[PDB]
Amino acid sequence: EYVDALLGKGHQYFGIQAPLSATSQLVWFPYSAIDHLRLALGENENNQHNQAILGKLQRKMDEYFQKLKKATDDYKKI
Amino acid sequence: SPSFTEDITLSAVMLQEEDPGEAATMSMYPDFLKSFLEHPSSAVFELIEQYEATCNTQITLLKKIVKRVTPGQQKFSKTASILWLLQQEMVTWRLIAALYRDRIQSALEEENMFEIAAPNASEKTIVDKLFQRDTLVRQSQLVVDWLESIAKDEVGDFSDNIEYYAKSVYWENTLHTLKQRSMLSLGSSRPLVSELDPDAPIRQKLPLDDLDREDDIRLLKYLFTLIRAGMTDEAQRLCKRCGQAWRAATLEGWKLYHDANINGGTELQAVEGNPYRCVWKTCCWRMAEDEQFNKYERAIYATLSGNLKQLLPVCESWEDTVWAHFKVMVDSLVEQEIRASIISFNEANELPREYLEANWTLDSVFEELQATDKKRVLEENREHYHIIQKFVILADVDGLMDEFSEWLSNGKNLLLGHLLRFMTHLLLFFRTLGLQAKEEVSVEVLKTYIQRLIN
Amino acid sequence: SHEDMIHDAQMDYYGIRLATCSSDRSVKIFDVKNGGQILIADLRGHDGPVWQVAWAHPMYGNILASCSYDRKVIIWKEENGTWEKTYEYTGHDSSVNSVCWAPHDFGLVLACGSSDGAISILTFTGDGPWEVKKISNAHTIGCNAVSWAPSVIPGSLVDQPSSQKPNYIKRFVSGGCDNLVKIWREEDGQWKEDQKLEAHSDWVRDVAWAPSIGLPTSTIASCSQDGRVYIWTSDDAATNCWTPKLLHKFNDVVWHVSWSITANILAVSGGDNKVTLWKESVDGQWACISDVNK
Amino acid sequence: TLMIDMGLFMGRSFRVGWGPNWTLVHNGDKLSERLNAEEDRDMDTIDYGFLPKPTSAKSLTESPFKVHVEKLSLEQKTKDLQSYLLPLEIELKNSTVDKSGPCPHFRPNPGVTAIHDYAGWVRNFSSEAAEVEAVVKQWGLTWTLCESLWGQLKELEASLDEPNEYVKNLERRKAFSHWLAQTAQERIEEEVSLYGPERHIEAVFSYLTGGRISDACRLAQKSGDHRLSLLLSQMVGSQEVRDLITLQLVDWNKLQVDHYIQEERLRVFCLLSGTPVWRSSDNRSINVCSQLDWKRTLGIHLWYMLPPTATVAQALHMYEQAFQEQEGGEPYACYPLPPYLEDCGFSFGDDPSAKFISLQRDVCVHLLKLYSERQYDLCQLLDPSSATPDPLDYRLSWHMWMVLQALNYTHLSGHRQGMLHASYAAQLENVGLWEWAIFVLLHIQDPHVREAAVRELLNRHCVVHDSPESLAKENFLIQRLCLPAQWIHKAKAVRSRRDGDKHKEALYLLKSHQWNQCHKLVTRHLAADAVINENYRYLRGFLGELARPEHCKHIQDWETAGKVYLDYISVIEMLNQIRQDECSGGELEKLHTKVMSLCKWVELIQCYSAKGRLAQSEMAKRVANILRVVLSLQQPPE
Amino acid sequence: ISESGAPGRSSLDNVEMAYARQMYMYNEKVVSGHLQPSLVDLCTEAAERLDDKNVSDLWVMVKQMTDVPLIPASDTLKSRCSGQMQMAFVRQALNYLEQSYKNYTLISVFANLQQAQLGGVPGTYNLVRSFLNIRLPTPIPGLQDGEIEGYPVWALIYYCMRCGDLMAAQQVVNRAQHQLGDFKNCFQEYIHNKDRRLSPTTENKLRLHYRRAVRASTDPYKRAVYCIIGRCDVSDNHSEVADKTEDYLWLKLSQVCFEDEANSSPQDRLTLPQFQKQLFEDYGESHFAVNQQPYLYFQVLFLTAQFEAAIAFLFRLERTRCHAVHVALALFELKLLLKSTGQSAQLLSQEPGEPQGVRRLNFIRLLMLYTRKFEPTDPRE
Repeated sequence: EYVDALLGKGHQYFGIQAPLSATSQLVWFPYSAIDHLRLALGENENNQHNQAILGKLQRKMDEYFQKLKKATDDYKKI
Repeated sequence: SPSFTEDITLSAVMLQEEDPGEAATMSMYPDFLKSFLEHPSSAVFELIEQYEATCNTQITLLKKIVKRVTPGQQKFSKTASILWLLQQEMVTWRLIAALYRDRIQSALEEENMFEIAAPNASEKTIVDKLFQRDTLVRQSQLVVDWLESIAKDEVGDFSDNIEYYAKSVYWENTLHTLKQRSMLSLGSSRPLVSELDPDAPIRQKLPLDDLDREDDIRLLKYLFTLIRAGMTDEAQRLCKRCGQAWRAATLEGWKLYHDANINGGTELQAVEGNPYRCVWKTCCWRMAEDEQFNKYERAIYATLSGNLKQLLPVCESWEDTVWAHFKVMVDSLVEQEIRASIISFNEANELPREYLEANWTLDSVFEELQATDKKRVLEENREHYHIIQKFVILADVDGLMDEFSEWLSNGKNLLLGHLLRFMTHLLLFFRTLGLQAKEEVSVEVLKTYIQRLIN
Repeated sequence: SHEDMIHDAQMDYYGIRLATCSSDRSVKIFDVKNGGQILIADLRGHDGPVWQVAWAHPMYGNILASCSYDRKVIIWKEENGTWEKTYEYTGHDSSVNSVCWAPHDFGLVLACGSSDGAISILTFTGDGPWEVKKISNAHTIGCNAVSWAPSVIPGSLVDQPSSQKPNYIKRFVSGGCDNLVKIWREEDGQWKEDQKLEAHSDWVRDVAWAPSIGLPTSTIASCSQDGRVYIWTSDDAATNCWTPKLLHKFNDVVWHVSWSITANILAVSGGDNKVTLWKESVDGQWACISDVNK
Repeated sequence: TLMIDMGLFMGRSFRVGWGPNWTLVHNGDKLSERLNAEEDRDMDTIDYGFLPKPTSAKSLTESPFKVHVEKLSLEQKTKDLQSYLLPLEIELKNSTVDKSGPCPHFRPNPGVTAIHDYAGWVRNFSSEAAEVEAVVKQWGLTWTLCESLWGQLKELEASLDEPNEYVKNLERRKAFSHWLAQTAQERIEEEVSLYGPERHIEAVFSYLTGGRISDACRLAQKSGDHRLSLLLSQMVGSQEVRDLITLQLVDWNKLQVDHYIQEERLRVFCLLSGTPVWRSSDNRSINVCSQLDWKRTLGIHLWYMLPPTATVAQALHMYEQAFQEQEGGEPYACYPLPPYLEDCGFSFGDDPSAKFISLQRDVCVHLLKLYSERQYDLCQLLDPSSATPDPLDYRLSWHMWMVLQALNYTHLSGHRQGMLHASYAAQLENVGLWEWAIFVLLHIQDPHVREAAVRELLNRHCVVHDSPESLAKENFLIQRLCLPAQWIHKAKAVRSRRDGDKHKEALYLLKSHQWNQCHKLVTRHLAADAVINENYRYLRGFLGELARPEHCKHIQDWETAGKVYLDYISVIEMLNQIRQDECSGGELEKLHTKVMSLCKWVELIQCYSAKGRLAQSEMAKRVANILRVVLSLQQPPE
Repeated sequence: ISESGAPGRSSLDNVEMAYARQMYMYNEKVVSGHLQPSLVDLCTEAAERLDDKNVSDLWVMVKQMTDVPLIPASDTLKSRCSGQMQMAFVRQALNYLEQSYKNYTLISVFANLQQAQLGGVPGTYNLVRSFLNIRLPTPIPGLQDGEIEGYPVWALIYYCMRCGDLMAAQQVVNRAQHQLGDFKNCFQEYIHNKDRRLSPTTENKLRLHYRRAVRASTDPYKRAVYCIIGRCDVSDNHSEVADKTEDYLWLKLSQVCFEDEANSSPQDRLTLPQFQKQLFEDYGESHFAVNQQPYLYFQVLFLTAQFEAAIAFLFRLERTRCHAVHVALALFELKLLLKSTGQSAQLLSQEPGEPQGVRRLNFIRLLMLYTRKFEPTDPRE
């Protein structure tokens, strides 16, 4: 839900205000939380729902990386 | 002479280290002696005029020689030090001439007579009447005007330097942001302002634009540098050129009417001022009490009020410090002698009993100056020129001769040829005027002078 | 405790208090006695991960400053062993990064370095209010780090070892992500253009000035994002000549470069899990003596 | 533990840095320095730290984090304390320990008469100590070489009779020969203990390089008689079989002869004469020793190579042309390596062009060159190792450098002296010394910078919890050395203010005697504390100490703050004196005068807090009581 | 000030000590009789061995500039009277300025490393492209025709011209087949002709086209390239006045020639005294903020044939009079510096008819002050 809201705009309902208005749009949040989440998901891999969640998270991360690259290009075009 | 001009023009670009300071010091003595033998002690005014002319000439020469190259070497450093010492010697000579003129003017009216004491309208008449009752406030305001003239002369060609960058339009960014907000509902996502007046943000307690604040700070710096010199014409000129005449319109409330009109044919001169100077200085005292703005407005409010507690860190230089002290003490004395003798029901300046039952004199100034706990003032009160100025102002003899004896015991590690010449000329002028010193110090001065001459 | 990652961990000038600023939403300061540790202070008032920290001298006032990922500058003062509120600022273009006070030779002027496009310098005068100096149009992308520079270094002015007191004015350097390095000097009563240089086209991490206590040579070791390092040396009078020379380059992500308290050992930390501790030898060159694991 | 590959991520995960008292705060463990399993984890200082880090057991889905604070302190010093103190304690008395202007500047004194004393001390220590390491022997031989170079060469001996120039040169040559023999006798003894009566020519190959007295006994036992060995042991003129073999080796090098098999059974001539080395591209191996020990190599070179008419400079030039590659082919000799323990250099027979890359140069050659002329390059020379395998401990090196600077032979390069003084101060503060670091730092010229440095050093060392040893050290610093006491007083005042001892901090501040700080401190705390705790004696003492006219004329607000307390104390004292002496109108008049003069500044003296209000109420009631008393006393009872 | 002679044995500078030792070795070789190599190489190797780097690189540059195949003159008067050696030295100074710009580009590449916005790639053309991508990778407004791999062709050509890589310029021209107009042959001819021979009619047509159209575009690099090609005016400034006078001096030297070549006409050439006055007044000390970097001022003074001015500037600095005397004695060994009498006048003297920069050095006064500022020094020096 957090990734979906960040990709859309629904951050006010969660508490995050305006994003970091920087020149180069890149990843600024600590990746330690995402790494710990991935480790906790990979700890128990006995069912198919964990693999499905991992695949959905990978697809969402790829889409977010593409959108971030597009935003960085649009910002550098200025 | 075009030789000096071409020499300095070549030296400003050449890559050599030539110090004509020795030649200037060797050539200034015959010209000084010629001026002395041409103008004796009788025509003291013309003598000091020619002296100031020649001194400004050699000061310009030395300052051009100094500025013709970067003063990094020891030779040019000592040349700049000699130039500063020459400026100080000339300002001390100006102070000595002013004090001599004041003493000559007071010698013809040392004795006075009192018979009229009934007050009238307009406190300017009472001030003019009390001016002849005591010479302390007289020399106080004389030193004040002398410091104002010093600041005016030190400002220089700033009025012409301003024209190289004087603006004309203001509040451009604020007007653009307001237009954007009014035409597109965006462009003001911040504590915006309501009106385009200089008092609107300071009244709403919400500022805007740091660049506008910096420009206003620079304009206030310019206004302070123009007012400190004792100028108003150039101040209102810059105000009309830029657009910030509110400061000049506000700095016109502590005046007083000039009640002298007796008919209709006489011009109307009793239109400047207001009788509410009491409440004006009371509001200024409250402002100095709750001061939380910039240093320049804090200092101007301190000078307009007279709170020593906040004036102690406000005083930037020794001249400003002594000016503020003199103004505070003369204002306290005048207001006390006016109120306690007529009416005292509303204290215009919040002065407690410890300040109301205390007659300030002249030695207290030097007392607090020596008691200054600041390290800068403590070091400045122990050099040479500062103590010379203090002794010249105080007209002492015991401490002066004691310090001269200590200087002679130390040796020639502070005085120079020009210093000894100036001291000999000052001693000769004092002996021609009145009183004298001691035979021992006199013959010591003479032998040191002739030794420097033969050297 | 500190279960999460730990950023910076500084110690008091005497060796009693230990201020460790981490992202665990807790700043714990213990004690140093008999080789043990006892919790004595628990401060917490930030909104994000706390980053850098800087101490001060007790002769000028026990004041601490902490920066976090929230565009907020937090300042505490020590009284009777308890730290309370002092100055709390909030609101910037980006989060604050670097924070440090000027050396004891100048005063207690704090420097705020962040990728905001401008420079906001805080000056502590008197015993109450402070002053703010704003410098705009100085960084296209923004600042990164600010390293102070004392005036007691004989390498900058050749007049110190001659019974002459040098000037005590503010001087430092800056190397933001605007592909330009710059020097700042408090001249003409404010701040303006002093000396700029172009030696990169990306990001620059941090810098380190040499606080030499007896070495008449002023050096600055930089560190960028792509393992780039520049050693600017100076040993002239009045005006210095910064030489953009190179030493031991890298290809990873070099982060911090820190000089010793007396300009003796350089510590470089990046992505190699090795902190090369360099040192000036007696032959006027560099030599590494000890290492450590990360 | 995180170890997967990443793409792009800003921020950071672990930060290291430095800290005061010369400390390092770093992430991770210390595997690059320590290897044993006995390693202190989560340490905040050296020797036992233990920081609470419960995240060690919580892993798998979490990465551990640990930070260690340490201080650089390598090796271990146990009995080396006296061995490092004796030369330092001798140099402290040898050099000047007086002030020079405002900042204490120490001047170096030329002391060439201490080299022989240091050598004798090293010899005595090695005699009465069986645990002598190789570093002590290296220091002893270097001191002996320095004494033979610049030290006393036994001049002006036997009444007023001095040798000539040639006699002095011969004495220097024989002293260098004795030094080489003393340095090579260890290796000769080891070789003798290894082998003796066994091989023939294979042993003579090294016996010729040896040949002394203890080895000459075995030489005679292996040959036949001892009369020939006793004559061959002596040098300078005495040459029989030595000269006979030299006559053959002279022609051997002149001819074009090479080697066959076993280069230690038929090449017996290769040891003595040795013409200038000249090689083409074949297999040549002659000159001295032929790949042995450089000490005995140079010994034989000085003994039986060049004639005694040659000088040390000529011998050095010949050895350079020997082991240099500029001879015309490929060298095959050995280079004198700097001896830190037992030949601790880099390779043998290398020209300076191939040595300047990283190979350390000799120390004896550098000393001889410095004795010759100081016009040679010294910026890249002078190895930092002080005859030790570790670069630490700059004792004899600093001694020699100070001696050279006092004798005026170095060059204008203050950076080297600065870094050496900094390293020495670091080592001394690590081992636990203060005055020694102080007096080795006071040598350089530095006003305010070094003043603040020594101020910080005194504040960090001397505190309020000092021991009798620290008190004796401070007394010695004040007496036998030159050091202002105001800096120590200010440091003690700062330490007391950082603690809380009110009386101690007040005494230290009053001893330092400042202006604004002292005035505000006294007027804010001292009068109130004295009134509360009845500290009348301390109050009167402080008032008498501060009632000087200079302080009152320099500081402000004093005549309005402390003058009230001064007048009150004087009034109380005079009232007590009057009550003790019954009637005293002459004192009662001044009492009433001062009382009615003080009865006016009640408007100036105000409050500030609850303690201020209490003090004001006390002062008001006391003033009222004294006013009633003087009003009752003013009326005549007649 | 300088390294004066200390009374007896004391402490001197390592640079002066090494120089005195090398002079002693030179005198020993002279007494021996064998032909000596050159003291310049010995001084260069001594500066490289010493820890000093700035003065070492300065002396390396001086040696590489003096190692040009020029005839050794006798005095400064003869050097300034001869005309062929003057233009030869000017051409050599232009070539060395191009080489110095190439070395600065190489240093910038080494500082930028490889993995930093397309780092430096081996090869001259690749290095120029990497420098262009580091400086300005974005397309500059004012583009004509196409581009080479999305890079500004005009900026690439300007960088190649400033670096002096004629082979890289030829490679760029060969790569820009359809990405440019019909001036590829003119570019190739201008690169292949050292004397700049690309038809006078074509040169006049290009000059007319530049004066007509190319006079207000938003591409400063393209404007400067077209101006250099068409040979118009004497100085064309766009955006180089920003503490980087090297490009401006290079453009001025490329647009101004003493001898009349192809497309040579009035209002297209200047004189050496003009540049001397421009560098002495407008670009002098305490004028263009050049006192913080005296090395660049000394370099441009030595390049613009102002030996006396460079010597005076090096003497005016602190702790540099020793190096000034050293380069003076080096020039004396190389047979330069015109002798002049006088013991009380200044060091920089001139006669009516002499331009600024090239003055008559008072060797007598120099020796007098050198002997007066000395004490009973060591016998070696």
